[PDB]
Amino acid sequence: MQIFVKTLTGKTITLEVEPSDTIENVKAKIQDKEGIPPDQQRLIFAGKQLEDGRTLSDYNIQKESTLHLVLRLRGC
Amino acid sequence: PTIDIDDLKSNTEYHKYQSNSIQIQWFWRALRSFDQADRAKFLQFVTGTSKVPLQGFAALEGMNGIQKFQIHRDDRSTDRLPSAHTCFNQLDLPAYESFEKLRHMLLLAIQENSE
Ligand SMILES: [Zn+2]
Ligand SMILES: [Zn+2]
Ligand SMILES: [Zn+2]
Ligand SMILES: [Zn+2]
Ligand SMILES: [Zn+2]
Repeated sequence: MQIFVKTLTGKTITLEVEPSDTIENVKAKIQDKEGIPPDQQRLIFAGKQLEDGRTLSDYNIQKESTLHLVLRLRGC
Repeated sequence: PTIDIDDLKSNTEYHKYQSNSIQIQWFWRALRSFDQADRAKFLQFVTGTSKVPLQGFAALEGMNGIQKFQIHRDDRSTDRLPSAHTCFNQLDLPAYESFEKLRHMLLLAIQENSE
């Protein structure tokens, strides 16, 4: 398959992903094309956040879908 | 809009950086060059709010009391973005290789908003 990743209010990248991949794999590819460490990433697919343990199929991500990448740089 | 950066620098704790560490000098040099809006964005990034205490940054808080601003050395990767812990007014700063990289990553960190 092939999905898109829109980062904040800026660029958009493409990723060749399989439905069985986990979200950690997607964030790893985002690291391979962007350099952002996965632990500083969070992915949003229309409202809901994407857990690292789940897969793309669990969220029913069709081909050419646009995930929204947000930086996780703040906590308690 | 009122940030005596010398007052914040005189009330900043370090670990494992030193006050004369090169990344600390680059940090204060970069924070000096920011607009008042960008300094407020940094204050919100590190402490969750842009308000300044009436007694200066010596009375900075803080979850259970006064907690001074503190910069910590992120010994994980020079290619990772800065991070903050808010609850403790602490900024995680990696040992960046250049002043330009530190200022660029700092601006990129503080200018991500709406979340
Ligand atoms: Zn990788
Ligand atoms: Zn984290
Ligand atoms: Zn930390
Ligand atoms: Zn240059
Ligand atoms: Zn530049």
